[PDB]
Amino acid sequence: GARTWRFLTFGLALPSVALCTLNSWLHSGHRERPAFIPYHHLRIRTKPFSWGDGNHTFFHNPRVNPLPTGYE
Amino acid sequence: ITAKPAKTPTSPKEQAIGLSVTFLSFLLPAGWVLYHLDNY
Amino acid sequence: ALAKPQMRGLLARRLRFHIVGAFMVSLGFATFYKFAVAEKRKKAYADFYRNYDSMKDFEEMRKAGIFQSA
Amino acid sequence: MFINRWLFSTNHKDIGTLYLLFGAWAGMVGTALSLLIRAELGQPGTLLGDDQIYNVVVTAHAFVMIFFMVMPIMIGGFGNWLVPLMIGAPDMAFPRMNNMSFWLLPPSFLLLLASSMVEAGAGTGWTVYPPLAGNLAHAGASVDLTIFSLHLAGVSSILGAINFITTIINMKPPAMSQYQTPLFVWSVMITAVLLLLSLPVLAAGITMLLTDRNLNTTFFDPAGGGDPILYQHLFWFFGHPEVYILILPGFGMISHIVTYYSGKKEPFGYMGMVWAMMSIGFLGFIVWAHHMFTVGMDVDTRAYFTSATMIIAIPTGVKVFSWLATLHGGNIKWSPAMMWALGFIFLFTVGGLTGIVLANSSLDIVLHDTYYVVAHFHYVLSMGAVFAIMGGFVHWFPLFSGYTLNDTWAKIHFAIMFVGVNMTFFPQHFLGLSGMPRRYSDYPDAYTMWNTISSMGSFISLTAVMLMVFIIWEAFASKREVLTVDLTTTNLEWLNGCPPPYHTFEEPTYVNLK
Amino acid sequence: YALPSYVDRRDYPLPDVAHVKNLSASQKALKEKEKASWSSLSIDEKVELYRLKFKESFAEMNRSTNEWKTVVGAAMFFIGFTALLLIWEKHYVYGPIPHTFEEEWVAKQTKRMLDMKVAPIQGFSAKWDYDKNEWK
Amino acid sequence: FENRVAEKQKLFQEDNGLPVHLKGGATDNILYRVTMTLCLGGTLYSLYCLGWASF
Amino acid sequence: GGGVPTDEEQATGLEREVMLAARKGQDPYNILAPKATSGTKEDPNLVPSITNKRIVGCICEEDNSTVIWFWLHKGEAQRCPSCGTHYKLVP
Amino acid sequence: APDFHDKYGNAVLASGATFCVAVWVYMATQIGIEWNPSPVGRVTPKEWR
Amino acid sequence: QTHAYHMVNPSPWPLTGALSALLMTSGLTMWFHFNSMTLLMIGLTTNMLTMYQWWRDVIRESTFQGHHTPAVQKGLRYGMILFIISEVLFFTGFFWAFYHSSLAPTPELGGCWPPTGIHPLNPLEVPLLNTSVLLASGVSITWAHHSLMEGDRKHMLQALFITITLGVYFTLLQASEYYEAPFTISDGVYGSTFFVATGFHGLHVIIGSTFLIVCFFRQLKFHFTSNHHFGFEAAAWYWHFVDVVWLFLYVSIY
Amino acid sequence: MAYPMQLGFQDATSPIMEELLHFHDHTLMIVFLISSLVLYIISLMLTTKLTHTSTMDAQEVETIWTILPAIILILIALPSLRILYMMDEINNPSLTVKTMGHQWYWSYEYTDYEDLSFDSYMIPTSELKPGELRLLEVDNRVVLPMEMTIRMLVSSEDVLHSWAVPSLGLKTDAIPGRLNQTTLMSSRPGLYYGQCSEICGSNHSFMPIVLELVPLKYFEKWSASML
Amino acid sequence: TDEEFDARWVTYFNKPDIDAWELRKGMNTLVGYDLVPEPKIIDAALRACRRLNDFASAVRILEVVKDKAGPHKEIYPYVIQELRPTLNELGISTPEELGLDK
Amino acid sequence: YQTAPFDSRFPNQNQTRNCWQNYLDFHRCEKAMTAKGGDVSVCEWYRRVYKSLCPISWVSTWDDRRAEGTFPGKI
Amino acid sequence: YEEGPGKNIPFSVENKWRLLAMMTLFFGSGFAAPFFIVRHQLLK
Ligand code: HEA
Ligand SMILES: CCCCCC/C=C\CCCCCCCCCC(=O)O[C@H](COC(=O)CCCCCCCCCCCCCCC)COP(=O)(O)OC[C@@H](O)CO
Ligand SMILES: CCCCCCCCCCOCCO[C@H]1O[C@H](CO)[C@@H](O)[C@H](O)[C@@H]1O
Ligand SMILES: CCCCCCCCCCOCCO[C@H]1O[C@H](CO)[C@@H](O)[C@H](O)[C@@H]1O
Ligand code: CUA
Ligand SMILES: [Cu+2]
Ligand code: NA
Ligand SMILES: [Zn+2]
Repeated sequence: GARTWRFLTFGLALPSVALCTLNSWLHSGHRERPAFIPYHHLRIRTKPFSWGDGNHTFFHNPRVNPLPTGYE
Repeated sequence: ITAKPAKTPTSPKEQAIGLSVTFLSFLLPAGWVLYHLDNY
Repeated sequence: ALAKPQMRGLLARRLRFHIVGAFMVSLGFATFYKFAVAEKRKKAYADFYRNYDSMKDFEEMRKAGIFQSA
Repeated sequence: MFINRWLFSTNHKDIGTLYLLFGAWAGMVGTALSLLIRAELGQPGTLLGDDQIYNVVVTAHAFVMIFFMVMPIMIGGFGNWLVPLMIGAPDMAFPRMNNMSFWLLPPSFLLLLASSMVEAGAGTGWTVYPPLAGNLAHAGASVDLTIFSLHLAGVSSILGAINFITTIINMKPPAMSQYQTPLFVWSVMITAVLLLLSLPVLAAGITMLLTDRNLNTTFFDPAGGGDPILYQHLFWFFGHPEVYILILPGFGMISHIVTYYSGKKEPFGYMGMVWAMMSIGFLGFIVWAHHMFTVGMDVDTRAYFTSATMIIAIPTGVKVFSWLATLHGGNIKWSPAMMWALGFIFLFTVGGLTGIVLANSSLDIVLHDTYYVVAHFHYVLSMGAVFAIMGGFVHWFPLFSGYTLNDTWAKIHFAIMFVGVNMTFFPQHFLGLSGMPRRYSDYPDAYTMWNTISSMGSFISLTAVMLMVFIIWEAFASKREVLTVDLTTTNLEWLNGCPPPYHTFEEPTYVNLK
Repeated sequence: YALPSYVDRRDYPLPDVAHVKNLSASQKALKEKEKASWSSLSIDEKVELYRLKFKESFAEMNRSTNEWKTVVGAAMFFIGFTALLLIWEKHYVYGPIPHTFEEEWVAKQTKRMLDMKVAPIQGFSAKWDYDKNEWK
Repeated sequence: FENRVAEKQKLFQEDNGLPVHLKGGATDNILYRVTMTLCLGGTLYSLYCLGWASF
Repeated sequence: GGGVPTDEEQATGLEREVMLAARKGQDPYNILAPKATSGTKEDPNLVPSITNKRIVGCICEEDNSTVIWFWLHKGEAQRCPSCGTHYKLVP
Repeated sequence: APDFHDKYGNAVLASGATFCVAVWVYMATQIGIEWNPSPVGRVTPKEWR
Repeated sequence: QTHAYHMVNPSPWPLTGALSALLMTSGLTMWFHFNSMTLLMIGLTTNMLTMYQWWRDVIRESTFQGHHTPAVQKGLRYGMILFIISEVLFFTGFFWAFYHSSLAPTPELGGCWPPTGIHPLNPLEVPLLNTSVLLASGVSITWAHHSLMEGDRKHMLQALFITITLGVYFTLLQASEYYEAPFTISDGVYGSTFFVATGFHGLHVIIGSTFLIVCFFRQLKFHFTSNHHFGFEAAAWYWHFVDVVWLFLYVSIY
Repeated sequence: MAYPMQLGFQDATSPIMEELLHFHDHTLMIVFLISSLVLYIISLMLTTKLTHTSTMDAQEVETIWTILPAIILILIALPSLRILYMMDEINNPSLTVKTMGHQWYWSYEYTDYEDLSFDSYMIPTSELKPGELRLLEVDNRVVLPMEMTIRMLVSSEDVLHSWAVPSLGLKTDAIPGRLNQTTLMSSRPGLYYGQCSEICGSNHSFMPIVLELVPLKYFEKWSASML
Repeated sequence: TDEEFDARWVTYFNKPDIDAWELRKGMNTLVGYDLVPEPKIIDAALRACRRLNDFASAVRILEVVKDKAGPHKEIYPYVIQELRPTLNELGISTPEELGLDK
Repeated sequence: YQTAPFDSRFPNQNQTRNCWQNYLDFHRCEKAMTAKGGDVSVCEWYRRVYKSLCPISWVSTWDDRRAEGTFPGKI
Repeated sequence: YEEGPGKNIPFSVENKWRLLAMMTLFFGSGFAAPFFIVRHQLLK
């Protein structure tokens, strides 16, 4: 019944999510910016994006996403 | 299938008109275009 | 007095005979193709190549001017 | 009242009617495109002076005939009109959603027409393979408009498939099992299953093409580690089931037509006809790569696909032999619809058998991308589907309209079309065997005679289409109202009169469970 | 449309209702007479009984017709009309074909095709006699 | 919150001939008009953009 | 705790009609297949209707795939044209 | 009572057949269609080099 | 009528829906090629309006007018299952794309998977949290279902709130993971298959969360009975579908 | 090449195309077997005043109607698969040549020893020499040694093309980023023509392939002179 | 057997109070079979027509015997010969005798 | 050396990986031989095989990328 | 709603000449559209 699933929700499910949350929001910080190498299979531009200046991905993050010519 | 007589019989003359108008509705616009391809 | 003819199973009887006929004709028609087309083809290839001389064939094509390379 | 009835419909008959009208209109567009293809090829040299346009025309021909003529006529038109009647249901399960399946098609068609109006159109083939259909070789809006057209048609048919499956499983009389529904009802259910599974895979592939074109993905671009061949698998995973979707409802209508005009109360071997359609539906998902025997596939894969593809002849042969066995012992009525059905049986068989020729991957090396393939599918698909459509249309016109056609004029129409389609397409086998590529605007001079004849045949079929329009006018012009229809005891769709009232089976049928 | 109705069908010889539903004076008298010996009915009365029950006889319903002539002939006229469209197409739509179809080009091209031995096993050069320098 | 389902049942079953999409009353008609007007006017605009892009 | 209405409390319109009729072992909206009688002249299948005719389908023998359809009219019992079993309309 | 086909059948058949053959033959032969038939047994080869 | 099926009142929503599709698609085209979002915004707006009124009308027809007889309800069951099946096959295509690329990495990639220069996300970091989040939400919605069937208003609302909160948590987490990722959609086929597959999945989480929210508000307004609540069952089926797709993505694409 | 009014295949140039000719004959005979059986049976069904409209027993035909077609398919599939695997059996070629598709012409590379390569364009109709073939001739032909197993590798630098030579039984798609192999062996000298067989845009009709097959010594002479 | 099928059908038509529905159902069913019914079935059918005071259906029954024979032109003459005593005794004229074959 | 022999690792119509592997092997072989004062000339076999099989533009692009430091293969 | 022959259709068949005009506009617009597209494109 409902009591079983409530038990599972408060005993197993939400505690699991709390532990994963603690572990992610402790083992976050920010890590090393990968070195840039202008590999031809990455940073593909066959047509300009339909937003911004055309050269920035939609969730572009200056910290870790280089442009075809390198980090900003 | 059986049917009642036509409520509004279509005589041979009327069919020839129907048929002619039908055929010209396909043939005149397309022919206009094909005849004038060079022009385009 | 007229004698009693067969009255039952006339459609079935026509089918039993004509199905055999159908298979005979269709096999005949297909075997005609094999004879007139496939066997003629086999023969025409074997005869063409039996004493075919590729160099001689080449020299004639050369003499006629067909090649860029010779 | 007009808007309420024809724009806001929730009525399976009126929706059926809408689909038939749209499908007939689309067929005029598709025939015009076909005539343009055949006029370009009717003599050696260039007519259009523009092969990009030729390619645009070929591509649109195909999409129009497939997505806007055959599918809406067979599933939207005959499906909506007949299925509910044939199981005594008061309408479809989702009669409002049914209306959106209809109304998605004019805008879909508008997107396609837009694609050819902007830039230089989508000259890609109906296959829309990258990289030709990508953003360097087809820069601009045309291909995107084509993709969107297909999304909308896709959604239309997916929702339609949901509606038909639900209706057919859930809305029969409670005593009627699924094996007591007519074959056309089966054929529609099976087609619906195939649409439900196959169109989302197409939607995935064309969405990937969209993102490669506009969001800098590289699913199909080697530079990114992508592969043009992936697009081909996803397209043909849909595309094979699609060719069965195009013929299955025609199989259904053919069973009904052959049965009726043979004077029989039932088709021969009902269970085998059901088994055969289910078998074809299933096998239709495991054969797609016979569309790819020249792309450089592994030998065991070519062997598998050759073998699996040929297996489809078995259940298909069961249907052909069962139609003949329905004819067997019949009081044969040589009505115009019976002529369409007999023509179907013969022309479909010829196209089926050239399919078996192509299934052989070794020979397909030499026939692929030639006119032999074009001949194959114009027999099985073009003529087969079209003959079934014509058959069904003649046969059921009196039910849908309440008026009779002129049977002699309908027979004349059949005869002209039969000459036309054979003259157009039979010589294309020779063109193919002898090496003439498909998708060509002109050809080496050797191929002139067969192209000339083929183009001449195209005009005969034009004449038949023009006559068909006249024949429908004459029926509506003369108004011969239906009186008696025979064999209603095994053709439920007729039993409510011609035309049936807006609402049928308000009171459902009474059927005992003994 | 929901009522039992009449058909002439050779595998349904006795249909659900009679051909003539409402009977005149004498027709009812005739039905009464039918209840006594049929030897006492005339030939004309037996036919009249027949025609109250049935519309067409077997021979009538099975008759052959001339419809095939109208269908074949009309189809042929339409096919002929098509050729008028094609003449109109050839005159007013098509321009000239390429120069490679000129008789002299074809003659040279044919020689060159024989010189390269195009289709020498069956198809083309096979049909040319190279010894006698003529077609076989 | 309280259960007012009975009131909505009486409203939507009122024998007034209205189709379900207008039966809530005046604000149904408004939302319907805004919807249809955007749809049709948007469709006009899309045909305008087509004409523009066609040249 | 409670707070969730029951069908008995809140089901309305046709859903409610069907629920209440099923309680009483009646099927006014034809959800169930009617059970055959012997189907003779003396024990005809009784076919309810709200008008003066209704379509019958007769499955003459179990596992026939063909169903035989016909209009049943108010008045004398009629027979399936295939198997002869009898049916009588009760409007 | 004679029908459409009893009255007009042979005329339709005869003149339709006649029209069809005449117009097609004329199209095939009188308006400059190049059918490009086989040269076999028809064309005399000619020096090309 | 003496059958149990639903003859639906003539409706404008199919037409507005179909026109909304025309406007979204021509809108996207205008956006991609002609640099303008107006048409697209109009289409999105008309689509939302159509969806709202259409589903509003379904609630009117069922809760308020009583048209969902068991036969009608049984039909909707089939319709939702079939709809889910079509969505599964849609996703199948993206899984096929992923395996195609990854099992036969081309020379441009370095002939290896992951490609040279790609630093994949670590599946035991936020993606494990995402996994716990959706699994837990499958547990909470099952509690909500059982509370409903048992007649328990409060606990249904608690369970359903928790479920929704979890779907929203997944969505915020995935948005942050998108922002933080050192590779982009433009980073070849690695980016393409990753972002498009997870992206569609994220779209489906948003859709299913929205559906659960509608159920939440209908439950607040007492629409559901302890025996008749198909809109809730459908939202739960869709949500389990969303969970299962994530699980496949988690195992496969990470 | 093809010739006017031709009905079937171009004459075989390679053993593999000869196989395909024989297998096509074998399969078309079966096509004709089947189609003639159906036409005969249809007209049989349609030509009798005798009737039987009551229910017919369908189970009696179950076996022949599936077994005999199954046997006919086997009779197609056996030689089909033998040829498939024979074609595939180990190629030990003496020479490798590459061709790259372009919009709209083919390039060729012979790089076993020297770095030989060139482009091959269709001769425009206005530039054909007398008796030369419209839309078939090219400026630079693919010169190859006769009577030798040749590996042809095929790719593209832009869109899909497909490299076909009917008379040698060849058709291999030209896919950018992929190197597809086929093997080619000519029994005879001569000129053998093909045409691009994947729709590649506005000039798909106009980028043919011409093989020129000659003795090894003339191939080596030409090779050296094309450096 | 053939014999058992025949005797069921004879017995069917012989029902003294056979009604009109039953006569039509009998004949319409019978002509669906691959067979021209035996004289003694037709005999029994004709006499039902008599009991039912239905002369026209007696004539139609003879037409359908002819029809079912197809191109086998010896079966009708023969069945007529075998029916003559019944035809004479009941005053049933043939289709040919009525001009109903033209 | 005439041409590249049949290689059972690459038995299929798709020969992409055969070209790739032999280009990689040429450069790996030269590295391993030059590191250890071995005979570099031994690597010539791989150069002959890749030169036979690889399209010139593939060889050229890969060479450009090695010079650029953007060649994605491991050497 | 109207019921019966000529009444279950969104077009009128009251007058056969006005029907003829409507059918001709209908089918002829569909048939003509490609030829005008081709014209359109060549004129670019
Ligand atoms: C109605 C549509 C339809 C149908 C039903 C089919 C049916 C089949 N088709 Fe076809 N085909 C297409 C439409 C369809 N085709 C289209 C549109 C294309 C190409 C699209 C493109 O490239 O644009 C295509 C392409 C296509 C190809 C690819 C060719 C190439 O591009 O190189 C192949 C290859 O195997 C194929 C085979 C088959 C087979 C084996 C059947 C089988 O199902 C046929 C089975 C039927 C019979 C065999 C006849 C009846 C049977 C008997 C009388 C029994 C006895 C027979 C035997 C024992 C043999 N078809
Ligand atoms: C940030 C911006 C967010 C925007 C995202 C917007 C996108 C989508 C919206 C989400 C979906 C909302 C669905 C609401 C449906 C409400 C109506 C409903 O639930 O209707 C129910 C029937 O179910 C039914 O129709 C079942 C109807 C099922 C609908 C299926 C919904 C899924 C469709 C999603 C579309 C997918 C798009 C795919 C893209 C690839 C009514 O029956 P009951 O519930 O039994 O009630 C009756 C009882 O009261 C009697 O006692
Ligand atoms: C069928 C319907 C599909 C709907 C797709 C809707 C897509 C909505 C796109 C909106 O994107 C706008 C651009 O936003 C991008 O660029 C902006 C700068 O120009 C940034 O500020 C944003 O953060 C984002 O990177
Ligand atoms: C479940 C899958 C996840 C999808 C969640 C989508 C909802 C999040 C939308 C917000 O996204 C915007 C990205 O915006 C970030 O980067 C953009 C580009 O540099 C900037 O313009 C913005 O200012 C912001 O810094
Ligand atoms: Cu290159 Cu087609
Ligand atoms: Cu296929
Ligand atoms: Na041309
Ligand atoms: Zn019965």
